[PDB]
Amino acid sequence: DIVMTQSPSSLTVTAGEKVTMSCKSSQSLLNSGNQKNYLTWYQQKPGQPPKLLISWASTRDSGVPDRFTGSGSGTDFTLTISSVQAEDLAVYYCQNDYSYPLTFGAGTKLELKRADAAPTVSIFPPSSEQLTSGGASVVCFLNNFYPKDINVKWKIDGSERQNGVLNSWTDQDSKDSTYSMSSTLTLTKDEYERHNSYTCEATHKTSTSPIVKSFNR
Amino acid sequence: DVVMTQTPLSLPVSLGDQASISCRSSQSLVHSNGDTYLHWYLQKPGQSPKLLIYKVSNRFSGVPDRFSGSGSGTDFTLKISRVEAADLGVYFCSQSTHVPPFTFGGGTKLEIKRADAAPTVSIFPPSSEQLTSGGASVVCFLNNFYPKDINVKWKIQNGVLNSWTDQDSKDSTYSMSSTLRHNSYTCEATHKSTSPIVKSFN
Amino acid sequence: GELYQRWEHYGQECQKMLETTEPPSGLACNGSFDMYACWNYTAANTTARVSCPWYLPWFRQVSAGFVFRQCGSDGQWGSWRDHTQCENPEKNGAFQDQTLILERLQ
Amino acid sequence: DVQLVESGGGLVQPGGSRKLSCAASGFTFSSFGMHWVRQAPEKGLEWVAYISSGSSTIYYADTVKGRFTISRDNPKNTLFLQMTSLRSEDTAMYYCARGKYPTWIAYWGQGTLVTVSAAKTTPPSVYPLAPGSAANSMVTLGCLVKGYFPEPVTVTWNSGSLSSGVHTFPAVLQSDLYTLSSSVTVPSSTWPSETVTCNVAHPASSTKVDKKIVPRD
Amino acid sequence: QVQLQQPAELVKPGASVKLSCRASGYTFTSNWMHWVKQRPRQGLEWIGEINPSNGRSNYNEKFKTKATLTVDKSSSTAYMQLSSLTSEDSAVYYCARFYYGTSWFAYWGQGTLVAVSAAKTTPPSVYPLAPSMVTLGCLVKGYFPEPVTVTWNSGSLSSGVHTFPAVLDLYTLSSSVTVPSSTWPSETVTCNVAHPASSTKVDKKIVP
Repeated sequence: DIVMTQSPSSLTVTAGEKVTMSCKSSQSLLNSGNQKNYLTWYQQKPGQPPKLLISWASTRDSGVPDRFTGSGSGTDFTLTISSVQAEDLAVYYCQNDYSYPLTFGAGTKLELKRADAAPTVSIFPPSSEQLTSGGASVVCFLNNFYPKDINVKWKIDGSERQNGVLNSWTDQDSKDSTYSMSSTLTLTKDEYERHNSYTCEATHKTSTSPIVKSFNR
Repeated sequence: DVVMTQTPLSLPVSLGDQASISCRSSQSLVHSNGDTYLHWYLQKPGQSPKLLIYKVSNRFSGVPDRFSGSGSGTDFTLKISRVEAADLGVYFCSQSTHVPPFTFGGGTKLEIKRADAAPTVSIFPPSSEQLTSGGASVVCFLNNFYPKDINVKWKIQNGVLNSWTDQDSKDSTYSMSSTLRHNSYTCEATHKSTSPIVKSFN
Repeated sequence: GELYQRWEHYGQECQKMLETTEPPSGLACNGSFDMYACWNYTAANTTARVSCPWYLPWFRQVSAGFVFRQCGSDGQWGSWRDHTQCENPEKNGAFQDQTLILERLQ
Repeated sequence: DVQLVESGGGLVQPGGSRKLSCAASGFTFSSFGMHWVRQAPEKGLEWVAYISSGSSTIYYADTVKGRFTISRDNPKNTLFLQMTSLRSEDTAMYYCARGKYPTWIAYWGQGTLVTVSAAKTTPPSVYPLAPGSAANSMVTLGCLVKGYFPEPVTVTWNSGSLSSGVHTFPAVLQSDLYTLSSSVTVPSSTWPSETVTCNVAHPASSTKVDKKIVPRD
Repeated sequence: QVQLQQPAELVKPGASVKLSCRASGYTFTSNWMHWVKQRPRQGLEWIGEINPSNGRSNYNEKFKTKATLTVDKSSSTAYMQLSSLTSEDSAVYYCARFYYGTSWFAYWGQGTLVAVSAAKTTPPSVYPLAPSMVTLGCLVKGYFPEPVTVTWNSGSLSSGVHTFPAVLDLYTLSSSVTVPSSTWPSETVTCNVAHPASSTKVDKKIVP
């Protein structure tokens, strides 16, 4: 089986810069007959199917912009993206199209770098529908921040709460290159009604004093 | 369809000369390729045609260099640099540019030219055996005339059948047969002698 | 010594083409591999035409030549062909073993 | 337009069988070879099987041969994939793919998710998440989807008419139950002056629900 | 090593006949099979072609109702059939076929002579044709079918001999010989006819 090795596996650029990513095959993909290289480049945005980019190493499909350029021959191939847009945030796969089985590479994930953005923090008490149903969940939204790393701290009446907390980060936004994470504090409805103050504190490198959002009921 | 006409119909020669034959089509034979699809065939007496030249000037497998083709558009020619004994026969030109149908030329007999000769005409009444069974057949023999352009004429056109001999291998001449109350019967022969040669019985 | 390798590669590249090609809407001669050349989908009443097959041992000497095959006025291929351009530059002589093998691939 | 729509995914018990279908349109299906390509959660693409237009050429990947069977119904423009003896490592998004010369794989379907697990299908509980009694120019609303299995769920806002400024966080998996939430940021001019509705669909349990975000009493 | 083998053929007027063309030396389904009508001493006429693989035949617009092209793939033989045969059908019918990858007929069969007549094997009634040099003859008429071999004095008279081709229901040919007047009738001259089809042998000495 033909093995495809893509490097680098991860990559971070600012918007508008030229980027290059490699893709090497364990055996040659050039058919000496037609002198074609049977390599195919794919683009897969988060949450979407893969999209055809380049066929035969260098031939762009219809609709693919001029920014995407494939080159190389034999066993070494390169996909060049000049003037990277925020919408180019995706994972780029190269595929062996020479013989069966058809094999893909691990994929080069293109990440984007932008200016630092502070999180927009909004906390939500458990809804009346959830309390009536018998549950209690406290949700904290940390939207449109950058860099990616961020810590959330839950406190109940001044005491930090750790158990019952589950975090979840978005993929990078394809229009403003920001990140978002959600913090959900799950307690029993009894446990929730025996306390009054609930705060989720977002500490982010954009500040030293955290961003605090609180409510009371 | 494309009409292929050749000239001459009978082109004569003899051994060692340079002969050449022309073929002409009603249309141009230059296909969209840029190539021309005219072919030459030689049919020896009693055999099938044999491909001599394809695509105007390309020689087929095992054809001597003496055969050479030329021409363009509507006129084409086939040259035999030195006529041997194997080159005698009927030469056909054919086109495959505008098909169907595949069309051939009328053909041309390559022959030996010698010194012009006069016919030797003879007349024969019916034989007594024919009259015994109830049949009559008067026969004229116009033998060893040359070349073959001869015409028969009878004085008693109805019921006349003619048959022609190929060019004799020995003397390069032509013979011909003509077979079919009254008293005097006559066959009449006019050859390229100013007056007809007359043979008759009574 | 073994150039049969190239003819099978040439044929399956043609079969791959037929499996990843949308055929023309209308009346056309189907693309196929006549064991000699890979023919594209060709409109009717049109002389189809592709380059000389690259499996030929004398391919580069005639890499600029072309094969011809007339598509009928009905979507079926006619008998009229022209491989003369892609023939061996020096026909009879060596190349027997493959001139011989290619004669079987007719 | 070339369109490939897969179906048949969902939860399958370990060792069980499941047949996938791929509806094709926009091209002559009887003239194209067909592919199945899988992708495990947050992994690379893996080619599965291939079958020609005439079904006379069939290839399988080594990790699938003997268990899976690819077939097609050209008069009905349907691609099939019969799975048997499924294991957890078969959990993947399954795509059907068409080619376009000079490449074997050009057009991808949206994919259908297949989860191989011993857990049971559970419908979700959906809750509105309105802001508390404390307020700028933009107001963030939420929608909590709790305790469902298996993946996925599709969350939209106002039936898709409101898509900009929407974050759907990936679901976290606790004790064999998924939980996620979705964020939408609208200007204070629209909400609550005009309606904002959260649409949640869980095709595994045939769950379709609409939750309107009402200001807290 | 391409070979196309064809049978002469004798038919009745108003009846149909079918002419065989067996192929050998090549894959028979890989090449079309053409058919050409010819009356020697005239031109060639292309009838039509047949693709052996599927049976698709296209004809010339002068030979449709007359000709029907068939194919037997098991024996690798192509045929070609005429119905309601006439006198205009007495001709030689070749089966031809292009050189591979070409459009010019590089291979031919030797043709099948078709003769249309309702007659059975009839022996010839030969007759004497008695009048510096004198010309004698023998009138070989009313025979069927071809051929007829004619000699003079068992082959001793070879020079000055003209045997004319026959014509048609029955065939009729003439044979002439030219001998010196010093020779005849002092010496004996005899024409020897032989019709192999009817096991016939006739000697007819010419008498003044």
